[PDB]
Amino acid sequence: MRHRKSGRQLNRNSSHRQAMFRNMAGSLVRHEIIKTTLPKAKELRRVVEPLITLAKTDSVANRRLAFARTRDNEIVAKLFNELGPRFASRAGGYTRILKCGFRAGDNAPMAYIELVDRSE
Amino acid sequence: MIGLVGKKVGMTRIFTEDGVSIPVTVIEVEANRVTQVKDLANDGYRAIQVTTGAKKANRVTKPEAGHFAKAGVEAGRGLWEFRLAEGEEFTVGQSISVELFADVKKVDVTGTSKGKGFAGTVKRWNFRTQDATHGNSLSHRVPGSIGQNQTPGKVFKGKKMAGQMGNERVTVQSLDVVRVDAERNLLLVKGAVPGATGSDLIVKPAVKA
Amino acid sequence: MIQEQTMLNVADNSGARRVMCIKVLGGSHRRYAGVGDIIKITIKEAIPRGKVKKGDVLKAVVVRTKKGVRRPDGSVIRFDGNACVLLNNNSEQPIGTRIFGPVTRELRSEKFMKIISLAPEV
Amino acid sequence: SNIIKQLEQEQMKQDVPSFRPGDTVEVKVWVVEGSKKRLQAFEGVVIAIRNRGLHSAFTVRKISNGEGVERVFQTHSPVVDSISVKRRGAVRKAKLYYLRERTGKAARIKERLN
Amino acid sequence: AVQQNKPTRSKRGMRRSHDALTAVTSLSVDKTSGEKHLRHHITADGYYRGRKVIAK
RNA sequence: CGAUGUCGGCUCAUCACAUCCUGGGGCUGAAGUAGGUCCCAAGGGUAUGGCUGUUCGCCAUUUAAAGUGGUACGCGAGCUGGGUUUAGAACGUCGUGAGACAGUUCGGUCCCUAUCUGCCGUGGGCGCUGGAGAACUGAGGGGGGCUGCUCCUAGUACGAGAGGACCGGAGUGGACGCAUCACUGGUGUUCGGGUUGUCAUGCCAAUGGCACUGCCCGGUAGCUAAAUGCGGAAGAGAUAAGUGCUGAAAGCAUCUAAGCACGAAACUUGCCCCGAGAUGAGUUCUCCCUGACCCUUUAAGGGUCCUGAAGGAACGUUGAAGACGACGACGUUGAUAGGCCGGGUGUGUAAGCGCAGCGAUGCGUUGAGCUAACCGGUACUAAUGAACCGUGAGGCUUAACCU
RNA sequence: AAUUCCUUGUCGGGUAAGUUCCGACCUGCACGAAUGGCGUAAUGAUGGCCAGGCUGUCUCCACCCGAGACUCAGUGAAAU
RNA sequence: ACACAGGUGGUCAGGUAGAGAAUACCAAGGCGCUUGAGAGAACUCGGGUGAAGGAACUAGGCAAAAUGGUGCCGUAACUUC
RNA sequence: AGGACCGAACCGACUAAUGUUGAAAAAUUAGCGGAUGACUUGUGGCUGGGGGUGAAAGGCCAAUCAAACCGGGAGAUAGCU
Ligand SMILES: [Mg+2]
Ligand SMILES: [Mg+2]
Ligand SMILES: [Mg+2]
Ligand SMILES: [Mg+2]
Ligand SMILES: [Mg+2]
Ligand SMILES: [Mg+2]
Ligand SMILES: [Mg+2]
Ligand SMILES: [Mg+2]
Ligand SMILES: [Mg+2]
Ligand SMILES: [Mg+2]
Ligand SMILES: [Mg+2]
Ligand SMILES: [Mg+2]
Ligand SMILES: [Mg+2]
Ligand SMILES: [Mg+2]
Ligand SMILES: [Mg+2]
Ligand SMILES: [Mg+2]
Ligand SMILES: [Mg+2]
Ligand SMILES: [Mg+2]
Ligand SMILES: [Mg+2]
Ligand SMILES: [Mg+2]
Ligand SMILES: [Mg+2]
Ligand SMILES: [Mg+2]
Ligand SMILES: [Mg+2]
Ligand SMILES: [Mg+2]
Ligand SMILES: [Mg+2]
Ligand SMILES: [Mg+2]
Ligand SMILES: [Mg+2]
Ligand SMILES: [Mg+2]
Ligand SMILES: [Mg+2]
Ligand SMILES: [Mg+2]
Ligand SMILES: [Mg+2]
Ligand SMILES: [Mg+2]
Ligand SMILES: [Mg+2]
Ligand SMILES: [Mg+2]
Ligand SMILES: [Mg+2]
Ligand SMILES: [Mg+2]
Ligand SMILES: [Mg+2]
Ligand SMILES: [Mg+2]
Ligand SMILES: [Mg+2]
Ligand SMILES: [Mg+2]
Ligand SMILES: [Mg+2]
Ligand SMILES: [Mg+2]
Ligand SMILES: [Mg+2]
Ligand SMILES: [Mg+2]
Ligand SMILES: [Mg+2]
Ligand SMILES: [Mg+2]
Ligand SMILES: [Mg+2]
Ligand SMILES: [Mg+2]
Ligand SMILES: [Mg+2]
Ligand SMILES: [Mg+2]
Ligand SMILES: [Mg+2]
Ligand SMILES: [Mg+2]
Ligand SMILES: [Mg+2]
Ligand SMILES: [Mg+2]
Ligand SMILES: [Mg+2]
Ligand SMILES: [Mg+2]
Ligand SMILES: [Mg+2]
Ligand SMILES: [Mg+2]
Ligand SMILES: [Mg+2]
Ligand SMILES: [Mg+2]
Ligand SMILES: [Mg+2]
Repeated sequence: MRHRKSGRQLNRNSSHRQAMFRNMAGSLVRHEIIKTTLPKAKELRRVVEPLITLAKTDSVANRRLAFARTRDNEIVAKLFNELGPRFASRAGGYTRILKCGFRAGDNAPMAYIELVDRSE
Repeated sequence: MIGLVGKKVGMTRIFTEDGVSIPVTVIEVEANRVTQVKDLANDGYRAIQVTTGAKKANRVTKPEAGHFAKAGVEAGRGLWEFRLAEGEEFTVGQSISVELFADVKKVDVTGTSKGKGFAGTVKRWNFRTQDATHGNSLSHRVPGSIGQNQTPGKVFKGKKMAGQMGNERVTVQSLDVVRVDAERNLLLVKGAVPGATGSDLIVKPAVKA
Repeated sequence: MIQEQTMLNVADNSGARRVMCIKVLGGSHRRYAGVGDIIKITIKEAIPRGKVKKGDVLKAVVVRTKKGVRRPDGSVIRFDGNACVLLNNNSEQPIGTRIFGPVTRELRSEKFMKIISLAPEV
Repeated sequence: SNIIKQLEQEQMKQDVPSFRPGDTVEVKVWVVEGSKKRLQAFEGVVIAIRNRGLHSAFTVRKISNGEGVERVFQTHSPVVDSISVKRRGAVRKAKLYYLRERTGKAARIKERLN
Repeated sequence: AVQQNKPTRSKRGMRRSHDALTAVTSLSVDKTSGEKHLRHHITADGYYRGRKVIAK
């Protein structure tokens, strides 16, 4: 029925979405912009925004939870140092979805997900 | 009398000092205002047109905005009708709150049920599932036979098959009203009313009982 | 939810140790039996010197269910183990003398005062 | 939900002692025969606490003279009169449903003593 | 699951009458560049709403 | 016979009335209760099991009753394959034999993506004639219609006694249907925790992956039944069988011929639902549009420039809506969704450190930390301004009031 | 009885209820002694039958996780 | 018949746990299988879990469920011992 | 010691489901039987159509068997369609 049920499935395993979103989150905390389809972009926003919110206060325990999920010292290094103090005053959404054309191979409605860090 | 238009706002329990719990549904009935009255002199029947709620200044369209302008009332989120009981004519612009149910003991509720999509035959019509073993290949929850043979030669008009379940207007009647929270603009009914928590309800006094 | 083929326990000194409900009495096509509903049982296990033996088709009345009984506030009372008290078909009186294993207050219906008088608790 | 939370807070009884699962509670309940309103006790171990506003309910288990008896208690119901805890337990679960198999000596738990 | 007679070339074309495509019927003209692009999509140049959001 | 798969079971049924029950009556060798029998009646309901391949039947225990048949002895392009008529084997019997037996026994691949009709749902186009946005009327269809027990009446009527009412009323259940998660529970591979093996993050300490979610214990939202509410009806109209009144034909008599009144779960409504494609295309309310030139077989004509409203659509954020369309809310004059903050709820005392002990580990910090869909707020991110479609007072004849 | 048509023979046991099953009575349609007769420890992806355990086989299904089905893009059949 | 879930003899065959070449997680090395992207209906297939009852299912406990390891204690009728 | 026992390789194929215009002109998934022998298997030979071989089913003899396949009698014959 799906009534009030959230979280997209993306035709994949629960063990696949766990690791796909783990790596796709790590690419955005390594390049700040990535191109992907909408149903992945609408979901990447759901796992990075709570990740940045977690990285808002530096701690020993927070950097464990930041490493438990996302399993990367480097992404954790870019957080708490770069992306931690950068979005300290912005309260809420730390990313932005920008739609674009379609994939020529399979007609997927692509979109640009990016951190709000274009202006330097 | 006629009935009011409210909005289903969840359900709770109301404890009696005897000790019996009462499953009570809270019905938010705001100030129902009357936009138009109808008489046999122009409409052939005797009924009123109510409205409740508050739309936005950009959403109430021009044909709608002129309709609320003739009464001189605010623009609600919908319009409904209520057939009059021969001696209860109201005026255009009159606001009925909840007080008509100050003496009513049993009400009937009317609202659109929850939508369930394209439901199966065992779910929509309570057909029994076949044996899911012993030999049953590829047919566990199917309907099985749907008609006889050459003599009828066709499926009869009105066969219970798979289709759209729910998302239709139903009327669960003879519900006892528990407490008329007049100053909070509520209505407490014993039981369960159709509709999701937020979909409107046409509550009206019991015609059957 | 006591129904046909349900293996019960005996809650009094009548002679049986384990009985099996063969048909839930009452209404036609009745599926499950409840709190103090009458059922027809058969005796599957017995003591040697009892008033009854294996294979007696006598009635009973449920007393303790593993499903429970819901008091009118929603407070269910959930026993652990199905049990019953044997009856005397034509006259419906309890054939057992001392009923052990606490009963529920829903039995107080003018036909089971003899059971709620001989019960230890509740 | 300001409508619901208003109707929910007005009927909950504001004197419930905060207990935990594992505590051996002693519950007094208003049992009536219709005419004679009488208070009786119910001594047992708190099996689960399902605390949710007015609809909060907890269950306790008494191993009676026959077998184990469990009953849930509508916490804010008028039939529940007193829920004075006797002693306090120390367990590492929110719900002790595993005791439904443990009988006798195997179904005893420790005490906090803090 | 097999046809008894054959359908006509009439019945075929009647069935495809719903399979006709729909045009977009409107192109949004951008503020800055003035290119014609889809609504809520970036330009082929890579601008959106007035800003170089593709950085290419 | 260039193919109609022969039994029974499962499932889903539908019709007939020669009716098993409930309902309305006559007669009774009908006191009462309970029955016998016939007439009217098909609205609804019309067993679970042991043995058998069985339908059937017998048996056990219930029920208000566990109806009789048609529909390829309904239903294999829906499912079983036990029986029966494939190839193997054996026993009894028959025959010299190969083999044979409405004799028997053990084992034996059951195919098909649905063009059309039909049926269950759901949209597009055009019509409805000036267009658009809403609320209804209602033709005509469908769903629903079952019923026990106990008490009061009264343990009165009736009856030697034992027993033991109709009618009327109230309450409580069984089966079935509708609706709903507040409770009682189930699921809950998106939340928490425990733990085995092993690999990895350089190691210890902590974590992640994989092994059916690794295996388990609990659990939010949603869904859901075993859970919780509700429903059948009352009443009205016209009738069946039947009961009658008055009453001639036939001085009487008679329910009928004129005339009139009673009379069932069947019929028509009353209850709920779909419903103006009801082409007989309805009614009411409101809103919007009242600009100029040419040709002309000069006609409800064709074309251009100037203007294109109300509204719709499109795209977008999505929804307790949903297969896809559609439907509902919102589109910054913003709460539609995500995030965030607080709360609730769930799991149970995180990490690190300190201390006690050789140690596993415990205690304190701390009922902490982590908390998914839930509740109330807040524009931080995304719903961009425009554009597209749709037009410019709405034919003829006739009549009624005005001019 | 892998044999008994009549037949679910009749009695007893198992069961609330047993056309199958187990033990017997002989009225053996139509058992019978190497086309072997009667028993037999063990063994059997053997036949029949019963009890315990155990469970969604079922009472009666409910939910969830994936692969198709559904929508869009590419390619593109078949019996008939 | 194909870039087909099939068939094809012999040899080498590590680490941890384990009785083992079982099985599980890894090394070396080799691959993600030549259609994908969304939605999250009925229904179908591969599976998970389940209140009370527990074969009431059915031709039949078919299929599932379940038991399951190493030591030690202990183990009947019958028997060719 | 054993045509011994449990159990992989290997061989075999009892049950169920899927499949049955399939991935396959008899396979796959989850369980099963044997698994030191009357075993299995690689390589090369030998037995041939009224014949071969057969722990015997009238099974097998190149996806064909109560008498293979190919060519030739032969345009057999057909009171049948
Ligand atoms: Mg949501
Ligand atoms: Mg796909
Ligand atoms: Mg069934
Ligand atoms: Mg088969
Ligand atoms: Mg098959
Ligand atoms: Mg199947
Ligand atoms: Mg098409
Ligand atoms: Mg033909
Ligand atoms: Mg046949
Ligand atoms: Mg009727
Ligand atoms: Mg049966
Ligand atoms: Mg029968
Ligand atoms: Mg049996
Ligand atoms: Mg043969
Ligand atoms: Mg349409
Ligand atoms: Mg009708
Ligand atoms: Mg009555
Ligand atoms: Mg729960
Ligand atoms: Mg779980
Ligand atoms: Mg290492
Ligand atoms: Mg370590
Ligand atoms: Mg783990
Ligand atoms: Mg009536
Ligand atoms: Mg009349
Ligand atoms: Mg008459
Ligand atoms: Mg009729
Ligand atoms: Mg309507
Ligand atoms: Mg406009
Ligand atoms: Mg839309
Ligand atoms: Mg605001
Ligand atoms: Mg929000
Ligand atoms: Mg809490
Ligand atoms: Mg601690
Ligand atoms: Mg941890
Ligand atoms: Mg929070
Ligand atoms: Mg016999
Ligand atoms: Mg016998
Ligand atoms: Mg012989
Ligand atoms: Mg001889
Ligand atoms: Mg022999
Ligand atoms: Mg013998
Ligand atoms: Mg053998
Ligand atoms: Mg058994
Ligand atoms: Mg396509
Ligand atoms: Mg390939
Ligand atoms: Mg291959
Ligand atoms: Mg090794
Ligand atoms: Mg080792
Ligand atoms: Mg291996
Ligand atoms: Mg590698
Ligand atoms: Mg699915
Ligand atoms: Mg399971
Ligand atoms: Mg059991
Ligand atoms: Mg098995
Ligand atoms: Mg298994
Ligand atoms: Mg072989
Ligand atoms: Mg295999
Ligand atoms: Mg094996
Ligand atoms: Mg060879
Ligand atoms: Mg020829
Ligand atoms: Mg010749």
